[PDB]
Amino acid sequence: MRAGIRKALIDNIKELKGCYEPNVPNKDTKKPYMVVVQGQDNDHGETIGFERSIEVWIYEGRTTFKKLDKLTKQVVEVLDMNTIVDESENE
Amino acid sequence: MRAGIRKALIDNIKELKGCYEPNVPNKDTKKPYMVVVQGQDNDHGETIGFERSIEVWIYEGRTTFKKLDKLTKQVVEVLDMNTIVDESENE
Amino acid sequence: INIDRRRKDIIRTININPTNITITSIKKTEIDGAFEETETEIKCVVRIFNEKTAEKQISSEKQGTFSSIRTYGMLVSNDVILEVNSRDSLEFECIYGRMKIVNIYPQIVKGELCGYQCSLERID
Amino acid sequence: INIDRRRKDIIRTININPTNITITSIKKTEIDGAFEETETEIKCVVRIFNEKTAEKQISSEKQGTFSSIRTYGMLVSNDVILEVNSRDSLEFECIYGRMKIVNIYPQIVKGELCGYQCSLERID
Amino acid sequence: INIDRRRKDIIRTININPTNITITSIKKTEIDGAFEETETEIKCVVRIFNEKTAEKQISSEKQGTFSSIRTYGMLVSNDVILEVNSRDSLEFECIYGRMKIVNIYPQIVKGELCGYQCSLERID
Amino acid sequence: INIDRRRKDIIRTININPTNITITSIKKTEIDGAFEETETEIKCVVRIFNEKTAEKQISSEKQGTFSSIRTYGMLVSNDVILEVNSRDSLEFECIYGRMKIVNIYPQIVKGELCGYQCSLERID
Amino acid sequence: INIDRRRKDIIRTININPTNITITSIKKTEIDGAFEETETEIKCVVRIFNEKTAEKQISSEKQGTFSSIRTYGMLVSNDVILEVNSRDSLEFECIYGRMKIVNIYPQIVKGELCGYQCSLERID
Amino acid sequence: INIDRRRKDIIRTININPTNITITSIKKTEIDGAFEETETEIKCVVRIFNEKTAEKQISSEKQGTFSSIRTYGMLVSNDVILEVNSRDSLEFECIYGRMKIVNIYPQIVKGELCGYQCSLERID
Repeated sequence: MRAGIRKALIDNIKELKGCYEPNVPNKDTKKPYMVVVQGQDNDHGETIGFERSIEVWIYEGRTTFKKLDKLTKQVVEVLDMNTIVDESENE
Repeated sequence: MRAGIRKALIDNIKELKGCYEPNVPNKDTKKPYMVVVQGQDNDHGETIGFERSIEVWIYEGRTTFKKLDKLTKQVVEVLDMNTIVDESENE
Repeated sequence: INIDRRRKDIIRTININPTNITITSIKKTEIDGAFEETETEIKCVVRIFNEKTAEKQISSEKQGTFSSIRTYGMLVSNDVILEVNSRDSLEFECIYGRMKIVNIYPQIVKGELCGYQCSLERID
Repeated sequence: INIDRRRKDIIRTININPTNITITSIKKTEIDGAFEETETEIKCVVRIFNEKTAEKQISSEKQGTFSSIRTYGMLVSNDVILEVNSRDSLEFECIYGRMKIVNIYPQIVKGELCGYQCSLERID
Repeated sequence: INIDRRRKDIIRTININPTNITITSIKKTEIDGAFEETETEIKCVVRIFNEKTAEKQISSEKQGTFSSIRTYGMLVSNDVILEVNSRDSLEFECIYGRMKIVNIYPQIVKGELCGYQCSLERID
Repeated sequence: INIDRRRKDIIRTININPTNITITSIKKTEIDGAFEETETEIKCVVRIFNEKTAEKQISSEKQGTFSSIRTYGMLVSNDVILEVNSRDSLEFECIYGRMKIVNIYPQIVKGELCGYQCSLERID
Repeated sequence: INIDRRRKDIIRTININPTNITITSIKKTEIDGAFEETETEIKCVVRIFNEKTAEKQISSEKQGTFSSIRTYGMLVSNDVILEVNSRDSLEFECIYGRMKIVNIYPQIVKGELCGYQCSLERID
Repeated sequence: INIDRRRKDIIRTININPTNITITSIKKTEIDGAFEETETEIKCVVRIFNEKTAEKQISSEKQGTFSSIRTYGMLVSNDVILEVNSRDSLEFECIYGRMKIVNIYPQIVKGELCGYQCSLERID
């Protein structure tokens, strides 16, 4: 699911410079960049089944937090309840 | 929402010297100054929707706590339930 | 060692490379279980020198950010009595960042003061 | 010590093994309780030397990974006024990883600047 | 080394730069599983000197604030028997913050006491 | 110092006690926000020497166990350009546990490379 | 070095400033998965000296309070075999607080014992 | 330096104060994702010496108690090949507590082994 979320974030956001994995980006990576971190998978009952938790950690150049708030609203708009296709898994 | 709260605190309080973001103010910043820190956004049910938590950290020159208590009462008076307009977001 | 020897040496060493310094003292006074601060400004001739090869610490947090280094010392004559405690502070505006007097070493000969060896913290 | 002696020594030592360096300065300016960064680029002649036998730290985490070492010093003349603070930074691209000026030691004689002793951090 | 040599050296060294000191001793005595403190005051001739290039610690908390430094030593003759334990303390009022005797080094020659090398802590 | 002097000294010192070494370099390349590792193998003549009196650390955990020591240095000529970063590694197979190049010190004279002083970590 | 040289030197050095000491040894013996302690008392001639410039630690807690310092060494002849382990202890009553033998260094020449260099901890 | 010089020096130094030592090696072998330990016993002539002024650590817990110190080094000839890793251990029982070989420094001249400098840990 990393590939799908990364592709969606890159395609639908243009302020973004890159969407990496947890410990990938070097100190010279160009901000703002995002990091997709997968969490637990927990059995949340019969109706939901196993529920994965995924975090999207946005980063910014320490200019001001308003830019990061705008980026956060953009990410929420992109990923919230929109069906995403992971081309690697084809799922 | 940082801009709206900062503007309200600066406008409606005169003892205040400045209202900054978390790690901004240098050591030579003139006290008293406030810092606006945003917290979680949690889904608190259908009726409330997502509920953001915001903190306003007052600072003072270590003269006495009575000045800080007065400033705290002023901040509570300014921000408690009064509609504030964020000019940057226009929301 | 004689007092005049120490006095001559301190005055000479300060005079090799003196700088006029505007010490500002904020002394906290206990009033009703709280502090009332009285600010005074005092000037002295001073020489500043390196004493410790120390790394610059940084202390960023939600209160704010500041970086301080402990390298510089200080050496001042007997002209003014100094004191630094928890309740008393001394700073001065060196153009290369704020300087703060951390600790005072009073050079005494036979129970008579002659000058303060001193340490600093350059706050940026 | 006379100012000309210090100037000659600094210039000679830099000229034994100089390197042309492109310092880039990012100065944070407080605007509406946040920082607006103005980037300027300044060039100086510089000699780089080892000062401390230190070990390379690594700081891998979910934000990213980078390793830095504090071994390299630096020595530059009076040609440009440098400054480093919490809100001010200076970096330059040595071909073996980007360097970063951590702390500045301004060599001063009789209240007159003559050159900066300096310390670096080679950010890999 | 002869006892007279050590005695002469200690007395001479104290007499180069002596200071009259009013040691106050608070000795805790176990009474019903608690301490009953008996306060006594004793005077001695003493020379104070730097021994360690230490850094002033600060310990502010809701109980209160105090800063202490470990730099100063002490050197006193045989005239009075001293002792410092967990249950026993020794302090005195130097002008620049009251001192406190941390640890005692008794200089002994052939099982005979001749003077205490001693260490201090200047509590501001 | 002239470049030829440094070159002769480095080559001589390596030739007093050289060892042929098979450096293996794994360079991480950013591809789709992840690393694609390209493995290359390069050979050089090298002298290995003690530099630090360190102690062998051990890092046993549920991932596994390995013990590493920081004592050994390294000294290699100009024949091959080296580089170690967070994303780049260099190792080689010494008989007594695998060595790993932690940090590189490039010896430069007048902006010209002549040899790498280097540090190792003997991973057992 | 010959054994007689070492023996003469140890005996001389102890005899410059000897102190008669009453070592008390508590040896823990494993009995039914617990310790049964047998207390024996042995006497030796000993010279005590400073070895480390250390600072007095304090360990106050709800169990009790005690302060200890590691400054004092010790030097004893071959007359009695010593041993200190986790299960074996050695203490003695110096006038200025209890002494405790932390670690033993057996001075051996050609596989033959001649005397123990030793370290102490003055438990106040 | 010639190999014969190093060999003569090592053998002489060991022969000034040699001790016959019964090294026991427990080598862990990976079998079905677990360790199968094969115990071998090998003897060598050895000289033991102090290298570091360290303090005896103690590690008491519900598993048990043991105290170890890192002071002793070791120096052994070329007669037997040694190796210590995470999966490989070497121990021997000096009468004053069990000794354990922590780290091995192989003294090599021109890619040829001549003797192991070594460090120990006296486990009480």
